[PDB]
Amino acid sequence: GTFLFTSESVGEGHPDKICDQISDAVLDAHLQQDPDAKVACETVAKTGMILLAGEITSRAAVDYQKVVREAVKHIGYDDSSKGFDYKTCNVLVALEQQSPDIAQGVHLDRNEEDIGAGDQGLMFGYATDETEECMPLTIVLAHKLNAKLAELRRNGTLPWLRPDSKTQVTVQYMQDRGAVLPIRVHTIVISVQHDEEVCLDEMRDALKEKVIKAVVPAKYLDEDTIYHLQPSGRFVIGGPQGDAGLTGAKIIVDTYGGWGAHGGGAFSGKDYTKVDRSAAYAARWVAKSLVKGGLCRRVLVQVSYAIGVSHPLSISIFHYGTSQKSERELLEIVKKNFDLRPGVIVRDLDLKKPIYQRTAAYGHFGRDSFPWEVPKKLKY
Amino acid sequence: GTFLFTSESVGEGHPDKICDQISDAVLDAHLQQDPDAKVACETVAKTGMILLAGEITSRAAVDYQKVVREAVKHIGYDDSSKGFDYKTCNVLVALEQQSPDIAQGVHLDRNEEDIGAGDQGLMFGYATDETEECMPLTIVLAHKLNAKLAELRRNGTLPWLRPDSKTQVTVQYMQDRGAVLPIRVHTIVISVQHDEEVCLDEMRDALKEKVIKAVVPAKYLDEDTIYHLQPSGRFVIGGPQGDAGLTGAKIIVDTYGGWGAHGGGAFSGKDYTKVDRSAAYAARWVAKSLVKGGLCRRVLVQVSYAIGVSHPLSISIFHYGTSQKSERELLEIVKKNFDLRPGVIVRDLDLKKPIYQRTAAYGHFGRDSFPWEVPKKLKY
Amino acid sequence: GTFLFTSESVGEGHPDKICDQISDAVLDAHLQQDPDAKVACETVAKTGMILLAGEITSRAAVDYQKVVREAVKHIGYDDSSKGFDYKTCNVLVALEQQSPDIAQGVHLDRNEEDIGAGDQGLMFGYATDETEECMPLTIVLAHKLNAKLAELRRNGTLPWLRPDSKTQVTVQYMQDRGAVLPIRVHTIVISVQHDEEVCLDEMRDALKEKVIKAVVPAKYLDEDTIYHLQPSGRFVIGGPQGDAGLTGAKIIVDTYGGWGAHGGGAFSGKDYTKVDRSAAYAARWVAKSLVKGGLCRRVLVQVSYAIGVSHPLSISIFHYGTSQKSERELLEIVKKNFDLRPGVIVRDLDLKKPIYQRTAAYGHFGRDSFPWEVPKKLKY
Amino acid sequence: GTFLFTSESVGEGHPDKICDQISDAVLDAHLQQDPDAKVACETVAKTGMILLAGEITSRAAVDYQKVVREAVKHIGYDDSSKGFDYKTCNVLVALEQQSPDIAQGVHLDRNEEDIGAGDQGLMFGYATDETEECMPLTIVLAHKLNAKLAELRRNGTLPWLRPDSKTQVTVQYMQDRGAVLPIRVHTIVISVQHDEEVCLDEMRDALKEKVIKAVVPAKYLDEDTIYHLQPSGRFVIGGPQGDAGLTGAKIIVDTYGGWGAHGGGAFSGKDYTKVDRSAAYAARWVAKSLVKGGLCRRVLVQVSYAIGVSHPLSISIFHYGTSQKSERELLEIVKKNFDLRPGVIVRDLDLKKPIYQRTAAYGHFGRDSFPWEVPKKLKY
Ligand SMILES: Nc1ncnc2c1ncn2[C@@H]1O[C@H](CO)[C@@H](O)[C@H]1O
Ligand SMILES: Nc1ncnc2c1ncn2[C@@H]1O[C@H](CO)[C@@H](O)[C@H]1O
Ligand SMILES: Nc1ncnc2c1ncn2[C@@H]1O[C@H](CO)[C@@H](O)[C@H]1O
Ligand SMILES: Nc1ncnc2c1ncn2[C@@H]1O[C@H](CO)[C@@H](O)[C@H]1O
Ligand SMILES: [K+]
Ligand SMILES: [K+]
Ligand SMILES: [K+]
Ligand SMILES: [K+]
Ligand SMILES: [Mg+2]
Ligand SMILES: [Mg+2]
Ligand SMILES: [Mg+2]
Ligand SMILES: [Mg+2]
Ligand SMILES: [Mg+2]
Ligand SMILES: [Mg+2]
Ligand SMILES: [Mg+2]
Ligand SMILES: [Mg+2]
Repeated sequence: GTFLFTSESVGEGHPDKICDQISDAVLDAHLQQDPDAKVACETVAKTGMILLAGEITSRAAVDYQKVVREAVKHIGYDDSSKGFDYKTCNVLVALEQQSPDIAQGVHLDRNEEDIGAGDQGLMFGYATDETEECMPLTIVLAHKLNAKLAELRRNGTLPWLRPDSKTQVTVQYMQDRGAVLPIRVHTIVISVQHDEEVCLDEMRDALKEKVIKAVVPAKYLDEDTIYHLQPSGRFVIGGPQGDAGLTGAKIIVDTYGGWGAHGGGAFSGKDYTKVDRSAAYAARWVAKSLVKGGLCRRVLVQVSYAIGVSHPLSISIFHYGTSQKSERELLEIVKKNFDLRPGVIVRDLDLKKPIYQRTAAYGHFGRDSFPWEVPKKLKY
Repeated sequence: GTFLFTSESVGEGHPDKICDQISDAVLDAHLQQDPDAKVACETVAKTGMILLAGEITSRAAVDYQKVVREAVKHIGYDDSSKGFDYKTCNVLVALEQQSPDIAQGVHLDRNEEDIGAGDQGLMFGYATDETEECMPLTIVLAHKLNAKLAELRRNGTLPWLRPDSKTQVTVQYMQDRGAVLPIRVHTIVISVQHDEEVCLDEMRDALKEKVIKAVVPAKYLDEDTIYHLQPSGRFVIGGPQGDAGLTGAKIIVDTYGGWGAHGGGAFSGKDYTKVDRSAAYAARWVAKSLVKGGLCRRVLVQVSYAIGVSHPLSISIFHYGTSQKSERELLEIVKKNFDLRPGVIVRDLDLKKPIYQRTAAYGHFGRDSFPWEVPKKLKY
Repeated sequence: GTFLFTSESVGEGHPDKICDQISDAVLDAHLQQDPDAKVACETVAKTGMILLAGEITSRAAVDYQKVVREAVKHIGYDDSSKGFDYKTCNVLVALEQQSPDIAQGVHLDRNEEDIGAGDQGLMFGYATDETEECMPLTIVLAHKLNAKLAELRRNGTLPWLRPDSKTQVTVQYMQDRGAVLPIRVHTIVISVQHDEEVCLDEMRDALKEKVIKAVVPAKYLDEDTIYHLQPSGRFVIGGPQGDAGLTGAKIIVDTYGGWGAHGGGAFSGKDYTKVDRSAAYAARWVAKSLVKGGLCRRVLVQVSYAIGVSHPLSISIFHYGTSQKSERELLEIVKKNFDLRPGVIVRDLDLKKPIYQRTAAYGHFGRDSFPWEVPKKLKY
Repeated sequence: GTFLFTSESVGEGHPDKICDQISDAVLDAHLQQDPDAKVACETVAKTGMILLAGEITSRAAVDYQKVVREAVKHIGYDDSSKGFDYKTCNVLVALEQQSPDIAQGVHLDRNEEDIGAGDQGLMFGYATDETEECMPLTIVLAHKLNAKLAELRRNGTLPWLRPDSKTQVTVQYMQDRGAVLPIRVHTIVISVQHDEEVCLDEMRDALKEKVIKAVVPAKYLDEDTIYHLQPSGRFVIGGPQGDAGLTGAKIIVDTYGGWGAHGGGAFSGKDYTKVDRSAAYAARWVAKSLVKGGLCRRVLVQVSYAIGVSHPLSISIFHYGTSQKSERELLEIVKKNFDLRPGVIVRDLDLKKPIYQRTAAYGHFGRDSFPWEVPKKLKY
């Protein structure tokens, strides 16, 4: 009656995550001066290069060189010895205004509450009572392992560490009436970029004793836990030099780690009129509100939109059998309590605030009491 | 006892799909001369620009200008009036060899069968008996609507059509003992790029009569079906001019349309040593083999890997209650019948063959009897 | 006692000249809002691509997409059939602020009159009484042949013409006491981009009858004049698709066509603190003032600078024996009448005015009564 | 009876010279495998970026990443502390085949001796007996000052030096019957990039004692010589980070330092069919042959071409009055002794040999006994 499930996470210096952070740094910079900026900023990273590509219509005056370079500095890529340096990399910009055809279809001449969805699409929200963060344990652990790497790099404990890292956690679970109950960590993978001087045994020892043991509750570890620590044997070349980065290339890391579902919409570099972002945030908020309200233990919420249309086209609720209420009753509760138009979500979740760079590593969900992580008290 | 579910698809000229097709055109070109080419080719598209970024180690001599431009020609972007032209766009290349640290960790000096996974990661396979293609109806319909658009453009029936299109289908379902049974199409969205001369009513009439009616079985349509046809009102600007494209930005379109799950791994531009591609293909093959073998009606398969390690770290099977066999029994059957090392999958699925461009629109699954769509006869 | 001399010119759509015009369009846009903008804008052109590279510190808010695209529209590249289209090309920007090390060395905290030269360098000015424009006949004719091409393209007389063109004129001269006296046109070359429909004989006939005969005074043409008209035989591919363009790649076309001398400094995309521009303009002004003042018939002026130093390091005057005054006397006259500090030249020549795009085809000298073409009355 | 004249030179790490060296490295790499490669490679450099733009048709298999990066390594940009690093910069490639319209006009189906000029244009050759190298003293000194900088950097004498440098020398001359006779160095400018630790007085002292005194014969220096050493006061930011680089942006540095004349044709990145290179080299060879043959002391040679035509359109010889022979007699001698078709020059000067990178700093003329610097014995 047990099953395995695996999730992964990446660190701040993973090339895809560099792009997500830069795109959201660019978005925040616009929003700081123009709360109504229309932003759709993709970032591409390869050896020595940050390229911004996409569409921005805004009143803000933004110094892209500064914004990009400060983001890469925060990540820690500050010397050619590390494979990338904010001081001396190439920053190229291919940014145009938003298509006027889109603008006229979505928001021009509309009352804010009634703005159309910025695109079509489908979005899911998920919550699970298995952790206090209402998130899968597999992904929560994976994220914390990367955060611990960054901490130890930054505080000088493990000065051989670089910014690019990946982690993966397999948990063995049992189920109870459709809820899931973690039993033990089955397998942990950690790969992290490193300097030329440190040997593999020192790294593997440090990853076990200073990272894994510092993060994973000991009740979940036993003698049969499998560790794959620096399994490649060598990871000196890293960041964009080792592997190309794109914005929106970590959508599963950003969300639920393989649990629930995903509609395909990336978050980073988009203002609230992009329902890929605002409706996914709202959907998480719905799902979390249902669980923390005691109406279910686990729940998946789907919504979907058409470009130019303000109201969702479909809402669906799946409770995995973890409620005494029917799924149709939960749907009636959601419909009574939430207004999932983007022009209303923006007010409920304060989505014109320039806090997006903070979302762009370690997952958008399950941390920091962002507005979509504060449950709505439900009337029913 | 009914529920709604929504999936989307995009056409060949959607800017993300242009990138996926180009990346796979580049991969095929390498594989045509060097079956063992190591390829990790991302493509970025914006107004007038195709950029290739990533890592390729190969013996092939490839003319990137020709390969890229022929792919964009096939898609149909051949004049500045359409917003993009293969004859005159910019093709920029930022391609390096594969990192030697990766190469030494994964494949150098290894027997082919025992090559390590090209990366860590998690991958799901899904199959459902609701259609002959073993795919969700929502996504199958969405894909066929885009294919019909392309057909009508190409044959000159609707010469006002351009290549960039999106579709979305919401089906109303009932469930039966964990299987799903489609009842009716609830909502259809179609947005498609068009010329400056055609009016909106002509387009909406054509989308209803020549596209939707030609594709959706009439038993699924009724008087309450909701149509959102060119809901933006105007879509003259399109392709990379309207919206930036990236490779791997359509991973849900490429797979199961929101059903099942996704581990986050994009397919296009990667050779078989990238388990994001090979293991996802194998997982689909497993799932399809279970359903077509009559062991379940619906099934989700997870596998996961570590870089440099040949065997999967975890396998999990979820049958939604649609089998008399336990999930653990299905897992024992999968373990008996499949070898999910990448160096074995490559032989079973013939993944050195240059057929990848064909996968890169209209979904990787549910069509054309690709090798991963031919069920394995199971011993148990 | 005769000699041949050859000069060339290029048209507005020659890829190097596209870059010069774009760089000066960018400069003008800055100067329109911030008269003290520091601008060093290089432009690179290839198939489908305009890249801006360089350094700009300015208070202006400039829409590079608009500025670039409007410049390419003015040139006439507006359809993929012509090989380039302002509507749909890629505009990439790699622009940073001026180096603070340069800024502190040249202008920060300085009184305007005493700003240092923006760089080291040498610059020449030249004037010759052989034409009313005080320019060599060879280059004046070459420029007018390109201007006539553009006129006939624009007015629809020769609608098969495209924007990319080159011309070259060889004149046979005699000398008189160091002045030069044109006798006849020896050879004319014209190459111009064209459509796919027009045949070579129609083009060659039109180039002779509608272009050459319309431009070159008939006294200079005879039966032995050699014509090389579309000598390549085919010129359908042109503009940046046929040949890469760079700013500052037409410095001889921009100046004296091989006569006099050149110190190596390009003009386009630079504000007045760049002495490559301001001192060359001043030097032309000196040379023209000497000739129109009747102090010589032909004259070459050299000046040179060091970065951060306001006054020139060297001034030299060479009159080819065409004055009764010694060269040292002409030098004393120049020193009495001109102040060749950049912070003074800017006032004399009004070099903060946004008129630079107009300079960037058909030569910077010998036309339009620009301020450096209005002779200073000399005191001596 | 004296006059001043100024020339400049730049060092190997000047951003324009980086581009010239890279373009010629790319050319050499092609020529190493395919002696008939058609190459027209421009290079653009800015912070963190090397872009190759242009046209190459060749049978060679060239690894642009290696070729570019090895060239930047040779120059000395190997750490982010220096502002640029060959290990980690971005190398972008926008290279297409040669235009088929050009190819058919110039060389396809032609006997090699009779290939047409690769373009129209004018080119000058110059030689002067004032130095053993037959070059102006002003430019020879400027080049040697940069070479001494590189030597002292490379051998560790002045380890605070970086690769980017500029120099400028003003010589006071007298004339003798049209020959020029250097008397003294009037002014020297040196600007060189440096580390953050060295103070200005140490630099200025070293530039005087270790560079200028090591290079300039003491007979040319006196107490009135003016020195402008690090005149900006600070030059820590340098290379492509301080200033954009382009190929062909140092054409006066590459040739005669302001003496003689220039037709506008850049050398680097072009195979011999580009007469900008081959005919300029031949013209230098003619001029040097005239002087070393004792037919004049100083001489300027002009030639010019039309695209597709093998023979020059015009030849002109100007001896400044430094011969007893008339200019027309020298012209008859040149015509008797030289064949200035590009398909013949290639044989005389061995221009398919991959030695071009060596030409791309410190001037193309006056050094190393390149074939165009070995005088032809003249028959007359
Ligand atoms: N040598 C290596 N060993 C393990 N992981 C690596 C290595 N190089 C890169 N990676 C990580 O895996 C991803 C894909 O190659 C990169 O973004 C990086 O985070
Ligand atoms: N004006 C429009 N109306 C509807 N869809 C559009 C429009 N412009 C672009 N799109 C589609 O939506 C996506 C996101 O803007 C694009 O890739 C494109 O396919
Ligand atoms: N086929 C051709 N015939 C003549 N001139 C050309 C041709 N193609 C390009 N050119 C011109 O010559 C230059 C160098 O190839 C280009 O900028 C262009 O102006
Ligand atoms: N701070 C400086 N001082 C002097 N010369 C410089 C400085 N920065 C750059 N340069 C040189 O002058 C050129 C133009 O700015 C550059 O290529 C570089 O060689
Ligand atoms: K990648
Ligand atoms: K996008
Ligand atoms: K060129
Ligand atoms: K520059
Ligand atoms: Mg990735
Ligand atoms: Mg989407
Ligand atoms: Mg997209
Ligand atoms: Mg992955
Ligand atoms: Mg040119
Ligand atoms: Mg200069
Ligand atoms: Mg320069
Ligand atoms: Mg030329």
